[PDB]
Amino acid sequence: LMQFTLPVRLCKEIELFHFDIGPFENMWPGIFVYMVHRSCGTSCFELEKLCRFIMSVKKNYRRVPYHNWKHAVTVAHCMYAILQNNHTLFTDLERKGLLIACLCHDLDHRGFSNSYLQKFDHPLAALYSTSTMEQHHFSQTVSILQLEGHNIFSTLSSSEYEQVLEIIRKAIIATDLALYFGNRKQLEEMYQTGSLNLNNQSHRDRVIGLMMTACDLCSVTKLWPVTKLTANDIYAEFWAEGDEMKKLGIQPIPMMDRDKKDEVPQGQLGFYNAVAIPCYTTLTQILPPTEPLLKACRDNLSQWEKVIRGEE
Ligand SMILES: CN1NCC(C(=O)N2CCC2)=C1C(=O)NCCc1nc(-c2ccccc2)nn1C
Ligand SMILES: [Mg+2]
Ligand SMILES: [Zn+2]
Repeated sequence: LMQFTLPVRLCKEIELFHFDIGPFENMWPGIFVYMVHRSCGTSCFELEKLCRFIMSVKKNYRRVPYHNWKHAVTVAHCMYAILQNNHTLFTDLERKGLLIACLCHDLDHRGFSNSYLQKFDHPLAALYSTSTMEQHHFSQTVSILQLEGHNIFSTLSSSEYEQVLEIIRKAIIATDLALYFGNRKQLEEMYQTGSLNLNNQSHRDRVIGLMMTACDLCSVTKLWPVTKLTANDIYAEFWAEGDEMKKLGIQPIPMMDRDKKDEVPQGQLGFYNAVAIPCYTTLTQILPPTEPLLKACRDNLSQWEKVIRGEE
């Protein structure tokens, strides 16, 4: 009979797509449990097992500027908002799996791209030739699920358990942005030719994949000061990777070169036009109640255009 309850401002604003989880790290576990209880049920998980899983998940995120515990909870919250605005579209197992997938999707991230691991010749690049970090994040999720007292799915049948772990594997792999372009083109063609079918499992997979991209990129759907300050954390990682590329004797791409800071605003416009806007446009076509994400992304594109015009 033990609910989590949040203060009034958080209780109202957590329901909105643009919610920022705030700088009080100690409230993030409670925020997550709150979201599971409302999006899944107070019966989905044994509270003591869920609490122990969340805290081991936190321990296995590193102290990097962007790909950290705050990012994990932020991406889970965007998924909560999508699930709560599309009540009847998702199965019981999907509601269970997807918040967990989001919390776990960047486990043990080091702040480097798949490219850098391949050029450094990191051991993970030999074990997983494509989607290198994302296969590692899924591997870290299964490890934590198998620690004593951490199996939050213990009440599922053997076949349901296999199905949830397959939802999580696919959802985590889909956060490889290299895979996003092709997934979105197929979804665009399917929706427009009217072949899109939510009883087709391979179609559900693609739609859940696009949801993962949308949640993963959700800093672009926040209030402008959140968007702008999150971008600083993103580039702090990229520029450290650029420095490490120069240490291997390789000129990084400009996105990762701190000498080319001046070009960030134009790089943001390219990213909004080539990745974010098309992501939230297709998502809105498939799931109309996600429209607020697209509207917020377009507002932030317009703020980056003001930056370029020297209006800020
Ligand atoms: C907001 N965001 N969410 C996620 C995300 C992203 O890529 N993730 C991969 C791991 C996180 C971004 C983001 O900002 N990406 C950079 C966009 C960009 N900057 C530049 C650039 C900058 C300066 C000089 C020259 C080029 N080019 N481009 C294309
Ligand atoms: Mg990732
Ligand atoms: Zn991520």
